[PDB]
Amino acid sequence: MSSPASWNKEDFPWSGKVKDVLQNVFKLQKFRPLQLETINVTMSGKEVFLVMPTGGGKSLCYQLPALCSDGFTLVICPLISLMEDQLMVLKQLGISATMLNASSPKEHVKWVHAEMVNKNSKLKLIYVTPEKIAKSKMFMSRLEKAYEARRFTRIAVDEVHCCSQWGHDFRPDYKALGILKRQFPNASLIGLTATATSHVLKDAQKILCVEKCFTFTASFNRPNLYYEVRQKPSNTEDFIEDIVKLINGRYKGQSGIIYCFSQKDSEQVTISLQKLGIPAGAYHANMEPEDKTKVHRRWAANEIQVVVATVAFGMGIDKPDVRFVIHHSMSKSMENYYQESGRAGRDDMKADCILYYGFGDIFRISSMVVMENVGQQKLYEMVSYCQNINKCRRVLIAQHFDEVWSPEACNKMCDNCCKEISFERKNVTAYCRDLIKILKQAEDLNEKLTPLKLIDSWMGKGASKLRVAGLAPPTLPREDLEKIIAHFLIQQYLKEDYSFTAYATISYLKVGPKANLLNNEAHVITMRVKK
Amino acid sequence: MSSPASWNKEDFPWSGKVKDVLQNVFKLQKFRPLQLETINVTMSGKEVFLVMPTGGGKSLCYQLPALCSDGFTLVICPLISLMEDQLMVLKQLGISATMLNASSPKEHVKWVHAEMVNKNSKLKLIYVTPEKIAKSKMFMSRLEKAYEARRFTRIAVDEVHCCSQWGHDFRPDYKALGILKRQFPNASLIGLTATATSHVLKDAQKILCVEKCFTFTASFNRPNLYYEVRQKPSNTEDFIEDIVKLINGRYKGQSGIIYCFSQKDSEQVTISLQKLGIPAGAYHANMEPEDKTKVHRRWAANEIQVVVATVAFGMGIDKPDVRFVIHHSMSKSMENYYQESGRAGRDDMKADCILYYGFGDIFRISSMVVMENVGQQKLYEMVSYCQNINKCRRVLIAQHFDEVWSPEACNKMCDNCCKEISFERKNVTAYCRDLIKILKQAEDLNEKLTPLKLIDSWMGKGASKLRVAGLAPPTLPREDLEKIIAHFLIQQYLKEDYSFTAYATISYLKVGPKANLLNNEAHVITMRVKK
DNA sequence: GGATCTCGACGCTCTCCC
DNA sequence: AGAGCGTCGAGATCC
Ligand SMILES: Nc1ncnc2c1ncn2[C@@H]1O[C@H](COP(=O)(O)OP(=O)(O)O)[C@@H](O)[C@H]1O
Ligand SMILES: Nc1ncnc2c1ncn2[C@@H]1O[C@H](COP(=O)(O)OP(=O)(O)O)[C@@H](O)[C@H]1O
Ligand SMILES: [K+]
Ligand SMILES: [K+]
Ligand SMILES: [K+]
Ligand SMILES: [K+]
Ligand SMILES: [K+]
Ligand SMILES: [K+]
Ligand SMILES: [K+]
Ligand SMILES: [Mg+2]
Ligand SMILES: [Mg+2]
Ligand SMILES: [Zn+2]
Ligand SMILES: [Zn+2]
Repeated sequence: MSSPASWNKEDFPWSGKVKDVLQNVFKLQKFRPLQLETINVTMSGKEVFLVMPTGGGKSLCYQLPALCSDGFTLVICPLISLMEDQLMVLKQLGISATMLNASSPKEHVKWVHAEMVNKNSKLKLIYVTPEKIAKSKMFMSRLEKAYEARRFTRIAVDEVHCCSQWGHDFRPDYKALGILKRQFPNASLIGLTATATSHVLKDAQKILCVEKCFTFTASFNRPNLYYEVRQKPSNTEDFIEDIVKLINGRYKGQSGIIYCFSQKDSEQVTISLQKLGIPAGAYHANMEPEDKTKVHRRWAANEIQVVVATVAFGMGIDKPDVRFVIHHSMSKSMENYYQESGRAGRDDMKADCILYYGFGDIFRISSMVVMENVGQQKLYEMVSYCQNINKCRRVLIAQHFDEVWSPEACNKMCDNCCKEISFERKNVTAYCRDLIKILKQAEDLNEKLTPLKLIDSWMGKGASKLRVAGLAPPTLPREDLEKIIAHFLIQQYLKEDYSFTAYATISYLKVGPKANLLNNEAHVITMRVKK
Repeated sequence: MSSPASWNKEDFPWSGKVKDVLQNVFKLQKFRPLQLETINVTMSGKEVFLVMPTGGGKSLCYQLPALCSDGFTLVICPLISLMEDQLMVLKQLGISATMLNASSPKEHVKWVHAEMVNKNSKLKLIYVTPEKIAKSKMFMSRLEKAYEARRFTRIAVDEVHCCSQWGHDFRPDYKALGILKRQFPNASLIGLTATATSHVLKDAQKILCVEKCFTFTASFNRPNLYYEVRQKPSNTEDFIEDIVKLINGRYKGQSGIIYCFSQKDSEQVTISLQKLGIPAGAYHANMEPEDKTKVHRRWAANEIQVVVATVAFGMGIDKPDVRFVIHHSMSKSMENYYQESGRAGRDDMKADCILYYGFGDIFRISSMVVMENVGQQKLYEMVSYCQNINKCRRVLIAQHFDEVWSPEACNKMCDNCCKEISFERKNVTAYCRDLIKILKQAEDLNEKLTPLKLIDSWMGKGASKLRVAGLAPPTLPREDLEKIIAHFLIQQYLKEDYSFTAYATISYLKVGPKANLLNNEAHVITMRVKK
């Protein structure tokens, strides 16, 4: 909500030191957007909140000032693997930093305690969990004693959106960080986040007891990324063959990421690509630091070409020259797909974001997110993105980023913008009636229909007992019928029915709520068909 | 082959009449190469043999002299279809000509007989079968009467290669044709042919008793023709879709020819092209004269865009502005492909020769040509042409016309010459060992394998009984495997085994004779692939 | 008559998250 | 336990 352009100077007393720590210590060349302004706000002793996408370079905005200020910097991070992620790079660069989780032994805990009060303990960044602030009586004590000794000067809050309710990813410990700025007022506070709306940001400002605060948000639009949606072949081996052909065609030798829904799927793709001559490796977030360094250094040294990652996992893979991100299966939500695909083309040059749309993936993910009360809705948003053939994909993604998406032209940088066929709207009402006929007949016979059984009964296949008498199967291929059934699902003419078995959660199809709209013979249902 | 440059007039006693008949009677502008010289040797009262490709314009070389001399010219034609074709061309032009076969009615025979001795008879060309000469005494008597009356002066023997028992199909009746030059020595004889085969050319000089005569042959190389080979999709509808796409992309509005292997194939192809918006028309040599005129007037007036014909013996389509000849299936032989594709670009301008190579076409045609003792070898030459991706197609075709093909540079007039692909010899011996393992096991389980069954067992598909225990299916697509199997068949590492059923001939695959060449470890089977 | 493609019925496999 | 997949037998179509 603030204008960072006024802070994009280098004439501050600290700008020389900042530039060198960036070039000779951090081994970087020039600042990414909003980094210099955020750093300049922090070095001036003011609080600042930075909203910036994952993989953008948010961490530097507090790591570099910690090396330009005196003493140490406290970093509130909620999860331990994420900490170790930062710590690896931190003292791989030669920056003495440390960690405090619940499970650290007494040796290290007392060493850290003595180092906070030490005068040239070379330590510059202490990462701690919010429980260490909320539920540790005297961690606060020597925090205050280091403050009085001018050693405690900066606070960095990761995932600041976790402070506010009417928000998601709420960690309750985040209430108690309001003590920090209350007890440490001269210490400058910086909060960083990638998923935050201003309505939540202001609540977090109130919660942290930071009223006057700058708010910089980055342009989430990445014009160098090309968004594309491709059909997912039902055969897994044909799918891997198509992936290998695409990689060898467009991205021969270029580094890339392949996102899979499951860990089994990612291991699966790693070995399959390896057998077909594409050097690949797997990466896991709940990983040992060392094998993280292993997969990372094999990727950087181009020893392997493609990194196979899991959806809610990646969280630390960071390569500037990622030329393509292939989604082996669609993501749980549109925001998740944005943050996942966006890790590509961090060098601001052209990169491709390919997504493979599979009919069965819809119901796998739907069956997986049943416990999330909004999982199905966000998944249907993703499915509607995959089904859309006319709108520019950048606009579709922008629909979920109203506050952080600059209204910029796509410049023919997505498959729909380049697709030079205009479309026409087919009346699909007959197909909906036929599907409802099938579903009601299966309901009468006490039979539950999986999407596959519904499709087969529609095509005159599957169990003869489940077929409606005299229903002529449509003249369209399986894929088109799948898109039609998906469309009916989104418009809620059909609805999902989850059944919980001892082994897994199965998703059947049932007549939807809006189906009664068909009682109107004048009711028309329209779809947009390729030419 | 004689030197025709000395016969390149314009100063002969008949050159005025020749030019007048060419421009005012035949409505032509300029002589095609070797037309002038041949007509001149004929008008000087000498015998001549003309070798010119199908569609070159050979008929004029005997039609024009008959219109400059007095009386009529006898034309020996083996088949009735070519007779009706020439009768069309002559009757439209207002040139009175007639034909007399065994199946001609009584009064028509009487009419021709009375017309021969008639002095004021407007008849200029009498087409007859060699049986009319061999097995008709009354016809020979009328020929004698006309010869002595100075009305019969010229003899034209079409498809003269039929005299020889070495050329393409030999007619026994043609053996008797040697009586003509024996009974009418002052009558000038011209023999026409498209298959040069100079052994055959010395023959039927022997048979016709014309051994001392001029023999002109044309340059078979057509530099304006671009030779290309494309892949035939296994699905027939994708096949027709590709044909429509090619025509609408490259050849909007241009006249074209589509050669099909089977009659029903050509019919189907017309109907499917019409359904897709390409005005098409079918043509068969054994057609009524009226509908042949129908199809030709629809083609000339651009009322139909493409003409689909089956590869029979007797395709007189003969249109000057044929911009593309697409072979829906490969041809039985290389010479056949040349003669068929050569109908393109008769105006000496650029024209395309598209060839659709299908794996199953090999075995249709091999099953069809089992009685021709050399049919399989020539079909394999065709297959070797289709498989070749490096050598210039012009050189490959010219290898079969060594005496009549001038060694001229292609100048990027074929698909392989224009592509700038570097090539690499891949070792494929392991694939041959695997295939031989499969076929040998199928012999062990005492079963015969069709090409489809062998390729399926190679890919781990089809009947489990026919699968090799430990054979891993190759990582290449099915079509690449079709390419490998075709290469092994051509090189005789595999062989065909025909089985005769009550309604068709099946083609199975068995271990080939050269397979034993693998006893040596140093034996390598290389295949040239893109790099 | 045999290959080739469908249908259908029976046995078998597997059970998708971070 | 249920859904889905692979495999084989029986029927239909074609030459
Ligand atoms: N100014 C910059 N120039 C070049 N690379 C940068 C810059 N800032 C950050 N990076 C790189 O981006 C990668 C990911 O940044 P990170 O700090 O993880 O951002 P976030 O915390 O938003 O995920 C890091 O490996 C870092 O080396
Ligand atoms: N000199 C020429 N100029 C223009 N067209 C010609 C010439 N000679 C022949 N043609 C045309 O070529 C077509 C086919 O020739 P044709 O006599 O059938 O040769 P062939 O007997 O070798 O098939 C004829 O329709 C004719 O009109
Ligand atoms: K300022
Ligand atoms: K692209
Ligand atoms: K061309
Ligand atoms: K040549
Ligand atoms: K095949
Ligand atoms: K066959
Ligand atoms: K079926
Ligand atoms: Mg981040
Ligand atoms: Mg001819
Ligand atoms: Zn766009
Ligand atoms: Zn060439």
